[PDB]
Amino acid sequence: PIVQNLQGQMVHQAISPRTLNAWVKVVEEKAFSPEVIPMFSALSEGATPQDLNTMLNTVGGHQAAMQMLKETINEEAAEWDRLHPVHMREPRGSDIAGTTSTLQEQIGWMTHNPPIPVGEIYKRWIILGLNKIVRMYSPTSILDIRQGPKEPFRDYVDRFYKTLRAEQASQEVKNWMTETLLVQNANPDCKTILKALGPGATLEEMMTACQGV
Amino acid sequence: PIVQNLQGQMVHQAISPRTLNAWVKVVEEKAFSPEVIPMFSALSEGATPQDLNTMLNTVGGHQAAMQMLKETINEEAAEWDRLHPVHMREPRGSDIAGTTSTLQEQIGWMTHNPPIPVGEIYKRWIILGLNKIVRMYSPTSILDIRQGPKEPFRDYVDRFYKTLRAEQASQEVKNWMTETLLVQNANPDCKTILKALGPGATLEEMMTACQGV
Amino acid sequence: PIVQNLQGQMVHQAISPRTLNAWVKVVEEKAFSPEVIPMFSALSEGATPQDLNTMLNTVGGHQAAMQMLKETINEEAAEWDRLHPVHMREPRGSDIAGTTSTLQEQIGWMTHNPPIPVGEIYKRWIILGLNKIVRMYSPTSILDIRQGPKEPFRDYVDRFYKTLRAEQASQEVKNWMTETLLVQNANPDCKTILKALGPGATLEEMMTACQGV
Amino acid sequence: PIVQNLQGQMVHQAISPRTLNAWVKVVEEKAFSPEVIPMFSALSEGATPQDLNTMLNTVGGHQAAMQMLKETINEEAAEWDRLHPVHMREPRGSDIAGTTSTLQEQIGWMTHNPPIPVGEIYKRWIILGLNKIVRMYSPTSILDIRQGPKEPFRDYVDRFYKTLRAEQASQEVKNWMTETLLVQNANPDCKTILKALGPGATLEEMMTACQGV
Amino acid sequence: PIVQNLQGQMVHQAISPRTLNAWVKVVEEKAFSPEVIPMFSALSEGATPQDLNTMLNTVGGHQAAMQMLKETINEEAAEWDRLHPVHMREPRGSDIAGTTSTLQEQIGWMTHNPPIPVGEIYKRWIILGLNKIVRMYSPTSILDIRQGPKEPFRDYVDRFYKTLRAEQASQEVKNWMTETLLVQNANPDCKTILKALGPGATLEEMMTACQGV
Amino acid sequence: PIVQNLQGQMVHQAISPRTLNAWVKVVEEKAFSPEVIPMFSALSEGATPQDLNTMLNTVGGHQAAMQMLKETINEEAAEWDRLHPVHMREPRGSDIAGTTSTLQEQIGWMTHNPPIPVGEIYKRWIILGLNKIVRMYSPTSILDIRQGPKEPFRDYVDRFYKTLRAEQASQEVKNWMTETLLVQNANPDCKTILKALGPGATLEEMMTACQGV
Amino acid sequence: SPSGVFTFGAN
Amino acid sequence: SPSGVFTFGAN
Amino acid sequence: SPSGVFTFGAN
Amino acid sequence: SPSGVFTFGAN
Amino acid sequence: SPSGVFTFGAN
Amino acid sequence: SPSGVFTFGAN
Repeated sequence: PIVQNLQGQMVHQAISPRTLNAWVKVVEEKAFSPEVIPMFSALSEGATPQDLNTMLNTVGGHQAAMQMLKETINEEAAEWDRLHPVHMREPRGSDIAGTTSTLQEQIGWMTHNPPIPVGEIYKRWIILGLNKIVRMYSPTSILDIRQGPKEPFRDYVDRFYKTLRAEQASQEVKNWMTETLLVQNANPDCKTILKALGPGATLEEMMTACQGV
Repeated sequence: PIVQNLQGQMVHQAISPRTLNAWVKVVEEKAFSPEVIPMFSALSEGATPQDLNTMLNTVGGHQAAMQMLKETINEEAAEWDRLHPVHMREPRGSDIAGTTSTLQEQIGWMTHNPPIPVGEIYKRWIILGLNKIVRMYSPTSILDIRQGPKEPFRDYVDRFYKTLRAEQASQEVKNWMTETLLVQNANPDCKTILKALGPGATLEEMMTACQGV
Repeated sequence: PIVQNLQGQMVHQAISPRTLNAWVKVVEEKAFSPEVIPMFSALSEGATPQDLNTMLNTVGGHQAAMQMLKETINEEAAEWDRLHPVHMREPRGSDIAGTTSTLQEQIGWMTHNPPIPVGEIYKRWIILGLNKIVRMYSPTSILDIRQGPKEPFRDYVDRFYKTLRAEQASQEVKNWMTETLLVQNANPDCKTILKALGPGATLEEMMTACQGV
Repeated sequence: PIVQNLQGQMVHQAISPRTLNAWVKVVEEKAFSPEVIPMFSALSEGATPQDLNTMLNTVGGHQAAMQMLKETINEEAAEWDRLHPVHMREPRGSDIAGTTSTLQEQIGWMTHNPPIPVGEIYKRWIILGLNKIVRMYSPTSILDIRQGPKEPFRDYVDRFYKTLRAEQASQEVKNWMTETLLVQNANPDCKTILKALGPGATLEEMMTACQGV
Repeated sequence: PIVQNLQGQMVHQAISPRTLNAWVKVVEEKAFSPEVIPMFSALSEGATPQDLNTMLNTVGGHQAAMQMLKETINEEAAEWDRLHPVHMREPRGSDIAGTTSTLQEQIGWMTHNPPIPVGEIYKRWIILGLNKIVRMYSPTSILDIRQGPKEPFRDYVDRFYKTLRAEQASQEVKNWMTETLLVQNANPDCKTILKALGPGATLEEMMTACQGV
Repeated sequence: PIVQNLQGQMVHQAISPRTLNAWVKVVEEKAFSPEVIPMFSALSEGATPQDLNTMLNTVGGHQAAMQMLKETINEEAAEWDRLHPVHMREPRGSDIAGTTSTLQEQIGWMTHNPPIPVGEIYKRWIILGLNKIVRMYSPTSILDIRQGPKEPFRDYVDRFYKTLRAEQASQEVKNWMTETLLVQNANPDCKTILKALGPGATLEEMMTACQGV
Repeated sequence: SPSGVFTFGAN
Repeated sequence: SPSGVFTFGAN
Repeated sequence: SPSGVFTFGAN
Repeated sequence: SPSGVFTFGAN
Repeated sequence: SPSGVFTFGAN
Repeated sequence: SPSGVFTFGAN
């Protein structure tokens, strides 16, 4: 992060050991379940590109996913270099990624007037690569999520919406999926109950109606 | 949260990694037992809508419950947009929910004079959705809570009042329930002891009288 | 708690997540053993009524005990409303309990000149209700604490004084109990040793004399 | 503890939940092994009598030991009342023990000019009672510590000096014990080796000579 | 680390016990897996040579690796003494390594104008020695990483890129390896799928194509 | 430690409960493995003699080692009293050890101009006694460290250099040992490989050459 | 709508 | 490209 | 009413 | 000499 | 009375 | 007397 010194200078605060250990635990245990991305975004609040790189470098497992993340960051940096032709100096994509910029340049940009928020720009490129990884690490298609003959509709709904969150289709497609597949893939009892509610039923109405099945 | 900078500016403080981990543990383990809502409310003291969204997004399980929560937040935001027609700018319901507002706008409202407390307004909509989830995740009707033939009256009272807390009827109905069902559903020994105390007996008197049964 | 802001205003500090987790662990594990009340009193140093309510609301188990606590708090609030007739405004019992007062009113009273210490008044009513709960949850009468034929006198003394602490009779009665029952309920060897010390013996003298039995 | 406020007033800082939990763990697990007293003294640095009472009250087990501690504190308070006849006001023994003094009086004394250090005086009375408890809870006489036929002399020395620390005789007696018993109670091989070193041998010389036996 | 005192002096802050315990756990458990070096670099942000030496000295295991690290640090210090002939005084290589410099000299250099960043120079020599250790502790050649007949291509990619990270060849060689070996060492099904993508395929394309095999 | 107060006075900061618990864990678990001394030195940064005594007193086990440490501290204090004849007052050896000095005298010396650093002087005497203890608690002579017929040379090197670190001979003797014994005590395969490298081989060269044996 | 789970205080 | 996993707020 | 559980201090 | 293990940033 | 358990320092 | 256990730095 960045902190104001008692002398009034813009100063780096290192990402704490407990914040790094929390991130390492999250990536190691949750293995790109979708909640990894909100947790990354929360653990990297106000992070410089050096802090973001520290988080990504400290991941020991999943090195294929980290290579896909690096490839995404590189094509996002190249796209920035395309969209922002070269003339504080203006940062190149490699400067935003923190490969060709010093920590002092990063803080110089992030505290400029107006700020050039290279930490947030880079964090967008990271999250945009984690999106692809979470989508790929999703173990099932939403079309594969079907309710068991004796499975509670609540457990099926949990599986369905966790899969829908990982697959991360557009909202119009998620709307079609929750309207159509969630009913269609329910077991015959629940499917019978749910059709009786009509197409306008909310998820709370559906889960209430199926709560005893 | 919000903090005053040494320069006197209103500044964001990120929700700490340990506070997020505490919330994630609470939702994962306690699975919308009613104490989840006081714990949410305590962990989100002074939270901006961005902090509240961070807490809700970091929940990995229970995605059906999180969809019911999102649906509640959306109808509360729509009700705000109905009750507050559009003319610092005034926040829309999507701004209070932190979907169409920046963190800087959120802090601008929360530190205005008078403040527009969009974090507390949004936290009310969240708690109001968690109320519905806790009521739905209640495993038993209060009518189903009956004392076993050899069950201690204290364990039955614990089950009864935990169910009464989750079902969260109005106070007049809770009064009728604790007056009527708690005696009626006691086992025949306790039910005999409790009727002898008359209708005015307090719970401490009831639990004392049944303490040896 | 309450903290002075850098602007000199009286400001709320939220009870920390680790302090709440400590309290929740204490109530969940120790189940109204008497050390729960000193631990409550230590974890709630400088607490506003909102902080005290946060602690009490976050308890998920023991809902019969929490209802007895609520009933005690209500009769203490009613007694305050009786002893303090209504004319900063003066707080009613429901204001001290934090049901009809805002956090800002609570801080206004707690930092008035002279302060009206509504947090300490309410904490007295809470501790006074926990006293009743600890007395009720005591598993044995002091009359039931008797030494086993081969039990160490130190383990019997530990059981006796833990029961005496939970039963919490008046000090004159505790004096009579430790003078009379502690000797009377010792096993025949220890009872023989202890009578030889005469009635003036201290507990350290008694425990020394019985240390080899 | 005591802290200076930003307004320059002498202000209480509550003993932290983690410091209390550390103390509770120490007393619960180590059961008046002698290292409990240094750990008490370290956890209660700068403690007011209210903080010291909080530590002692939060101990749930060992209530016979806590009664012996209370009895010691009472006779130390009575001895203070004897040595300091009554004429800021001067504290009585019950004020130093924090039974008849408010926290504000305690801070008033501890920050007076010159200070009356009622926290340190009371902590001396507590440590003086813990000394008696540690001596009583010592499982063996130093005369009972004898080396096994195949026991390492280092393990025997550890047992001997741990017992000598708990029994806490005067230094002249500890000198006689380490000179005489430590050799006398060694097994015949070690006892033969140790006599050859003569009476002036240091413990490091003794442990070196016996290191292969 | 270094901190500005309230008197304005440049002052040492000790590396915290939890940061040291984190480092000790990392080296003990992860045994020079490549993520040890980013974790070292994160835990030693702003470290003086004394702090860096504290981290290296607190490692209890792996003493052959720590001797190779010492040998690397010594040849880097000798190379500094070669490249920087002797004329605040200028630091020698042994001063940068913190063997012949006091903490006060280290802070004097690190806060000079311009600073001589002996902590960062020494941290480069440490990381440069850890590079050699991580390369040596790599359990397999990249040529030994071959896909099992029923192994998921994602698990093979994880093994391949973790080995490639530890072996740490030049980027041109890593490019040749990921182009050539990753396809060549895939099992016959995956190898057939991967050749159909042509030589330009990204890792995400390769992992997608093989995701069902 | 020592801290500057907001009033500008030199003030004690107590060694934290977590730092004490870390030290107690270190001594209890690692049982004078050589990394105990760097860990002591790190946990006692800026410690007064009272803080150092608190660390040493809180050790419950190993009381023979703590007596050897006390004996070392006493002969170092006596040597100080010999080297510094008595004329702020000048500290005697018992004052540096914190037996005859108050905390206020210790802070008075440690913040004098020039400072008399009684905490660092005493910490040298402690570390000098721990050196003797670590040497004595070393389970093997370096001459006893021999490679097994199928033991990896890396595991033998780890054993050798851990023993060499505990035995802590002079550097010329460590040089002779690593030149001569490390080759001589390798198993016949490794011993054959290592002789082929000639006498100038580094440990990294030796470990590389033996890496496949 | 449910009354909420806050046994103590102002809900 | 995927829409992201942020159920709540501004993604 | 019970006297409380505070063995030490002012209850 | 090895290139180092820092997949991201400036090594 | 016992001498106390403080092996080091001023007891 | 032993040389100490500090592999790195000034002992």
